[PDB]
Amino acid sequence: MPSTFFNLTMAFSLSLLGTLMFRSHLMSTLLCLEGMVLSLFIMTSVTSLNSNSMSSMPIPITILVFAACEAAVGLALLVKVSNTYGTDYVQNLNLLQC
Amino acid sequence: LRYGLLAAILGDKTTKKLHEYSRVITVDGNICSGKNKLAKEIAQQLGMKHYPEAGIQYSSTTTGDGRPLDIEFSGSCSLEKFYDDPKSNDGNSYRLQSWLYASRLLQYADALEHLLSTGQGVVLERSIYSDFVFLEAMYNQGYIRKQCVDHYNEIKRLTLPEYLPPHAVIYIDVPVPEVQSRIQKKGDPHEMKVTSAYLQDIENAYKKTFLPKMSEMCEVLVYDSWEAEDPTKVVEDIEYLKYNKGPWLKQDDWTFHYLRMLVQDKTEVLNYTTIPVYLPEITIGAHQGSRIYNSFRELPGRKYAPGYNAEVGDKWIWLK
Amino acid sequence: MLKIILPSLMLLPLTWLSSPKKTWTNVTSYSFLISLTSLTLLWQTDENYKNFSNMFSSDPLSTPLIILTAWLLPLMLMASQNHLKKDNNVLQKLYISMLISLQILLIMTFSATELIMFYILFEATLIPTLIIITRWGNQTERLNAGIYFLFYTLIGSIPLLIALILIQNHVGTLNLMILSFTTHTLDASWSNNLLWLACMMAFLIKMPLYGVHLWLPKAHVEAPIAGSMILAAILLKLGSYGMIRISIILDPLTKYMAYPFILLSLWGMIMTSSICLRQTDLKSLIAYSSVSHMALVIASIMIQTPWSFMGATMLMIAHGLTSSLLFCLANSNYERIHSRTMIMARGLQMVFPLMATWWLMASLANLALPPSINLMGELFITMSLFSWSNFTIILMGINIIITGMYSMYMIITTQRGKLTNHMINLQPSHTRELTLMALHMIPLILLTTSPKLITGLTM
Amino acid sequence: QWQEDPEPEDENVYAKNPDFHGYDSDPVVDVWNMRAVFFFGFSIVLVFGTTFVAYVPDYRMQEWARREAERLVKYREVNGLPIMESNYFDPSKIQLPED
Amino acid sequence: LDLIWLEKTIPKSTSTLHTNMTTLTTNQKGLIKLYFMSFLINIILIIILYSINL
Amino acid sequence: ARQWQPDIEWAEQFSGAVMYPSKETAHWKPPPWNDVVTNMTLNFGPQGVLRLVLELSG
Amino acid sequence: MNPITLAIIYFTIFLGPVITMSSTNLMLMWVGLEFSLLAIIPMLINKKNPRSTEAATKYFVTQATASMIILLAIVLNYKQLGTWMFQQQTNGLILNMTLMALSMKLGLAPFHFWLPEVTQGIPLHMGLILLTWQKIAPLSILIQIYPLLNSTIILMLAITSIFMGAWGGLNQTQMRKIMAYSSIAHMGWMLAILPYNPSLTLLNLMIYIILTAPMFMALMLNNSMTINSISLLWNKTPAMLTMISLMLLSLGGLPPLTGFLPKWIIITELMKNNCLIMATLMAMMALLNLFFYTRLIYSTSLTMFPTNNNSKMMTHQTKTKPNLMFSTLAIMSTMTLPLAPQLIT
Amino acid sequence: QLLREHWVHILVPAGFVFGCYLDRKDDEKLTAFRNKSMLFQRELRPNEEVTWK
Amino acid sequence: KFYVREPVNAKPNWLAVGLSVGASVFMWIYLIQTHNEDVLEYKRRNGL
Ligand SMILES: CCCCCCCCCCCCCCCCCC(=O)OC[C@H](COP(=O)([O-])OCC[N+](C)(C)C)OC(=O)CCCCCCCCCCCCCCCCC
Ligand SMILES: CCCCCCCCCCCCCCCCCC(=O)OC[C@H](COP(=O)(O)OCCN)OC(=O)CCCCCCCCCCCCCCCCC
Ligand SMILES: CCCCCCCCCCCCCCCCCC(=O)OC[C@H](COP(=O)(O)OCCN)OC(=O)CCCCCCCCCCCCCCCCC
Ligand SMILES: Nc1nc2c(ncn2[C@H]2C[C@H](O)[C@@H](COP(=O)(O)OP(=O)(O)OP(=O)(O)O)O2)c(=O)[nH]1
Ligand SMILES: [Mg+2]
Repeated sequence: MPSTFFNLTMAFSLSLLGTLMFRSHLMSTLLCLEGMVLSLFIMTSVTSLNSNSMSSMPIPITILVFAACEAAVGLALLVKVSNTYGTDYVQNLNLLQC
Repeated sequence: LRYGLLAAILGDKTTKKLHEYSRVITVDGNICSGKNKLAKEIAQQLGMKHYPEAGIQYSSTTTGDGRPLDIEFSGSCSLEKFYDDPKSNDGNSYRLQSWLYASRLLQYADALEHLLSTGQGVVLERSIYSDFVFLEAMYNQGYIRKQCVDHYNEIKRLTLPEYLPPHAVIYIDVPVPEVQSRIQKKGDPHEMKVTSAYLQDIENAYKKTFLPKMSEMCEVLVYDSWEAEDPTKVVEDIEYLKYNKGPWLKQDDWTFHYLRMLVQDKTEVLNYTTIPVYLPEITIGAHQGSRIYNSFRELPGRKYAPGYNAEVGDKWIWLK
Repeated sequence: MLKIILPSLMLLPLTWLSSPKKTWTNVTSYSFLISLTSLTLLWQTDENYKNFSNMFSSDPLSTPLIILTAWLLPLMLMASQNHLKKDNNVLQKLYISMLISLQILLIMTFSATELIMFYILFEATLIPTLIIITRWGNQTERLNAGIYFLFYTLIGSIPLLIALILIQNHVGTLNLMILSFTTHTLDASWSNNLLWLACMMAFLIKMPLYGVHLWLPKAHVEAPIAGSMILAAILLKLGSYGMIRISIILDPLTKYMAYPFILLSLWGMIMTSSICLRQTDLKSLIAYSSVSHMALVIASIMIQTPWSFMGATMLMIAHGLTSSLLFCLANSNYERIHSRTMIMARGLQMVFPLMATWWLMASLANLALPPSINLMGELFITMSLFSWSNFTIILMGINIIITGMYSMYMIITTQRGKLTNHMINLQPSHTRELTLMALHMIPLILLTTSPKLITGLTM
Repeated sequence: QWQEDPEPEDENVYAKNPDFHGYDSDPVVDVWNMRAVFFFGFSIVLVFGTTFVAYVPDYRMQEWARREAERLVKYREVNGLPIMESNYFDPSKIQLPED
Repeated sequence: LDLIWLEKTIPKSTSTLHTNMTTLTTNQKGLIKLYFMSFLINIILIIILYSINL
Repeated sequence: ARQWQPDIEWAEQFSGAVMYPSKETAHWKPPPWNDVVTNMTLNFGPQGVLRLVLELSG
Repeated sequence: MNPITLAIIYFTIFLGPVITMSSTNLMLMWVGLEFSLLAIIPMLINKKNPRSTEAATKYFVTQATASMIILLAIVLNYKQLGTWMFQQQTNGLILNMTLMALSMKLGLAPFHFWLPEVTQGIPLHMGLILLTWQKIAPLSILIQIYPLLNSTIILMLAITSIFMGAWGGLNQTQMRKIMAYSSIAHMGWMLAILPYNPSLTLLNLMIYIILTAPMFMALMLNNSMTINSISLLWNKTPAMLTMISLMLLSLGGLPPLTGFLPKWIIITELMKNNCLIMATLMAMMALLNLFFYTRLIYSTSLTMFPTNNNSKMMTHQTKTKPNLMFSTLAIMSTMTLPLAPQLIT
Repeated sequence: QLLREHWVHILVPAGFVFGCYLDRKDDEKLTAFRNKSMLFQRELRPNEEVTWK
Repeated sequence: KFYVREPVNAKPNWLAVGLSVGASVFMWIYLIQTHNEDVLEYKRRNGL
């Protein structure tokens, strides 16, 4: 369990670093966001199952539901960007600088 | 009760109060060709509210006592001075154009508010959609400059798409020599000092630019004078006119409510007409603005909000 | 002190409720009554200090400043009556309110027993001077001048606030008399040196010290007459009062931290007197004369002799009165000719004999004519400075020589000589402005007659 | 050119009101403001206040200190005491440190 | 002194310094990619200060 | 005589969104005041002697 | 929007920070944070323009990254301590990541690069909603764990927040960007006073909110997006320039306005805790903030910028727009300084 | 009608009376050392109850 | 009849006036009663 939890935290760190280093695809950014979400789900579930915390096993269900609604909101925003610009390229999102 | 979201919740639905004759009809034409009489007869025999051409003193007549104010309060622009000398160095032409566009915008807001509140249709004379015709005519005649044209286009882009286009646009096609003959027969000595080049620019701006942009989104009703000068066939066409295009079909109750708020607050209507674009034609200095604003404030009935001016007979000021 | 603060506070509803044809009359008469009421603080029949309450007090140093402010307020209204005659009623009442706010907040500032309350009222007085200069100033440089004045003063005043809070945390109450009684010596360490600089530089900016004096000439030039009065006659002396109040808890290291500021003050009054010689603007020339006089005040306060403190006090009052009179005469000439050029109006002795007489007495008070309180201040400052070091007399002599030269150069090029006959728009005199000069000059004569009132704390 | 009011010219105020006193345009407010400034400036402030200041007694106890000085000089001269002691404080009631 | 060097020394020098700093610090290109790269640098820096502070 | 008030020049130095046009920021424009058909051309056919150029909105 | 979704969206916007403040669980404070974010996003994209879409996208990705970092910290604390609350012995790395992500949510520097851009392009009332309401919940989470945080990291974040906010507000012209960097500087002040006295943090937050509300109401009176637009306010609404000047001077912290009280008591407490250099630098950057405020005052009130010709017609029209609680918040944000012992606790 | 026209002339004297009243209130508030200063510690006269009011 | 349009504040809102006046009166009476009750409670608690 400590080795696998360390691997899960490094997976979250890699997904976070991928989120922070943008590429041309906002879809890829959202996919990195759900890489973080999935890593959070596995760490929470393994922690609850290891600690036998039956009172807190609803917490993975709540993080899944809340993050899924948040990503639905983000997908709607990406749909709006793709509609206004043809593509989802993040460098098209830059006219609020001035 | 003032109109608002609470009134919309309790029930003030525009689509509920709509009927067949709840239409926006705009009559357009050249300077002197039967435009006023036809609109009056159409409104009278259709049961519609007639809005004549918004002049310089439209805001003066619609606000306060309704008497026309002084010229320095109402735009400081003279149509007679423009006719006498259109290329004057003080920028009378573009000041007159911007003031008339603001008056037309206020008139369109008033007509839209009346239609959305009472359900009665409106018949306007030469609304905001056909004032760029005068703009382009003065630009092609050299009366104004490209900076004035750009500023007018910017204001039109700021204000125009926030409202709804008219349901019907009835146009009066008329030859320039006929317009010249009617102008000579009218007898206004300033108005005979207009050029056939300017009239042809107006007519060309109409035919080349105004009629198509009405054509793909509303119903266009070009008539001659002889097709006009009898306000029965035109009303018959209005009766047998089908409105199956434009953004009026996509409007629902809450869009009507938000549009009603926009047209019922006049400050949001005239918000973008006072953008800080400093053209020397329309820029007024601090001292002249101070004097004009102050004198408008000691004008009777204009010192405080309406209903709070004791000099005009308003009562219960202390209690409200 | 409340019996002076409250009716000055109630001047504001009188201003905003008076008729537009009675506002100036009512406010001027009642502010004259405010000055008459404020004269009761001179009832000092004992060595004890007039501690009116736990928050306000009167002092032999604070009392002349309060009386001076209460006296200048009706004079301020008189000077502001003319250039606002073509102005809106609401803005006129607003300007009167701004002046009354100056007068109220300055009385509370001088009468405060707490240094933190003194600081709050310090830049609480800074705000309406900014508003007056920025709104009712004439030229286009008033905005820049307001920026310069405000930011010199605030960059000065922030380390003063930090020093005040540190002193409060170290001692416990920051009450002026408690500090004066349980004053503790300093260890002459670097922290104490920086603390001394922090609590000194705010009042040094407000004085202004030489090198940092650049906000004063442009603010005085682009300011209106009431702003010029309030600056040159109250605010510099307010910085003076701040140093006098704060210097008690700064022993012993002020005896060597006084060194750069004394040199700066002496060489700077020489420098600014030279600028007064070669200055082409009358308001600028009077402003630089004010800088030189406050440099003398710096030298006295920093050498910290009791005779020097007295000379600083009498120079505060005398220079405030004579600088206000000089700015009034300059503003009368400015309202005549619509120009500020030093050389443009020359032969005014002919057309305006009584105003030229007022010019002459104002300049004679400026150049330290005996037996005036001006010369008493400069002579006692001279005596204390020579006691501090015998070679200061050379700089004092150069300063006095150039002072006489710029005062007589003022008189010669503004009154004497041939008249500029092209200025046909020369109205003879206003009884208002002649009364303004008389009300400026008579208290100078009375304080010359009795100089014991403005001697200050030391004697 | 932007619209702007022309530069006003200051008028000869004495042309329409030869008895102008500097305070207000019409004669009545001008003369009453002049009277108010004269009566409240010189009459009941520069004279009544001057009298009050002149008749403040014993201002910071110069007169009392003079009387006490004369009394102390008389005391110390009829009893042979020094006029001023070299030490303000009595040396017996001060505990100096041992080093 | 007054019209050249004290002006060049205290106020205009302070104004020029703050103008240069505000231009340099808000010459932002407006790209969320650059902003998130900056955020990553901030994260790395704060981890470094935590590791050296302990 | 009269108090100076800002002209068109002093009013126009306050537009440009920057206050400080440098070489790396002078190309910027101020924001607008109001802060402001692709359709299917299907070819129906070999489901086959019919061609349909069919213009679809969804 | 119809009133049904208007009520639902406003109720969830209200409910998010309420759950965050009322909740004693890290999980529930988290879920309140995304109630606030998710409910406010349609309100940003309400206007349906490319600038609003840009602001909504940047705001979403920033808050999503910060919320995932917050959940990382919560899960790591849950593993390390077996509970759902940073009690006393949670890891300093976890606490620093929590502070990192809450500072990212707040928009204080060097995580401030999105706040002026998100504030731009959205309507003024949404700028007010963001810059006032969206910060109480991250401040609530920060206040709940004050003795555990790292003073060095907080002081660095705070001083650079005031530096970048002062420099930005000095730089631009746009009203929304000016208010955003003003928010960044004020959050720097609140963050700096956070580890020593959270009561003064709450006091500064309430003072900033009651100063930000009448700014945004005054901007919404004429939709003045620009320094020039608020500069011709004398022709539009001359009865407001006095309160504009007073409230902007209060935002600058000039006495005797009540906006001097938060900076004053914060400096006093910081000097009680002996961080004199930090307090001096904070006060100098506050002077820079006051400089751009004073330039704004010069533009809008003390001078009179030239006007247009249609402003005559706009003065011909009447208005009932300004609400009743504008004056109450204005007076409470200007003339409350003698009630300082009552305002502080 | 004279009281209606010249009602503005009582505000400053009313403020003066109020300021004198507040000075009197502060004076009776600061009475913790009345007849207790060692410079002025004297036995009370039978016709008086306080040294100063 | 001066204005061409009927003003919103042409007539006083009588319901608003009555509610405001009654509210101010109610808070004044409640303030006096609570102040007297607080004085009596403080004296009873401290034995005054
Ligand atoms: C208008 C003048 C502007 C320039 C001069 C400004 C003042 C210079 C002298 C004071 C230092 C700076 C202000 C500190 C205020 C508090 C002082 C104090 O309490 O000292 C004792 C304290 C020490 O406190 P202490 O006494 O407790 O020391 C500890 C002692 N033991 C351990 C024994 C108990 O000194 C400081 O803390 C000073 C640190 C200051 C660091 C920050 C300085 C920033 C820059 C300041 C100037 C910025 C504006 C000008 C920029 C250039 C413009 C052209
Ligand atoms: C304190 C801070 C001030 C700040 C600025 C204030 C500005 C506003 C001022 C408002 C009024 C305040 C006046 C303050 C000065 C008062 C002057 C005064 O009367 O001083 C008293 C002095 C008497 O002298 P004394 O006080 O005893 O001291 C000298 C001995 N140690 O008196 C004198 O020596 C003479 C008094 C004045 C001169 C006489 C005037 C009347 C002359 C009438 C002559 C009539 C004809 C002859 C009659 C017969 C004579 C035998
Ligand atoms: C002998 C003693 C020697 C020691 C003492 C020295 C200090 C004395 C007191 C300091 C006085 C500083 C005066 C600063 C204001 C004067 C400069 C000015 O007015 O700049 C104006 C300019 C903006 O001009 P603008 O209006 O945009 O355009 C011109 C016309 N439209 O403005 C700009 O371009 C930018 C202005 C920025 C704001 C300036 C005021 C605040 C300065 C804060 C300084 C903080 C220092 C510490 C920083 C942290 C440590 C590094
Ligand atoms: N320059 C300019 N003149 C305008 C504008 N709108 C109207 N006018 C002029 C044209 C006419 O000379 C005058 C009156 O407008 P009309 O078009 O209604 O003319 P008239 O009433 O004589 O004829 P009618 O029978 O109504 O068509 O105002 C405008 O936008 N610009
Ligand atoms: Mg017509």
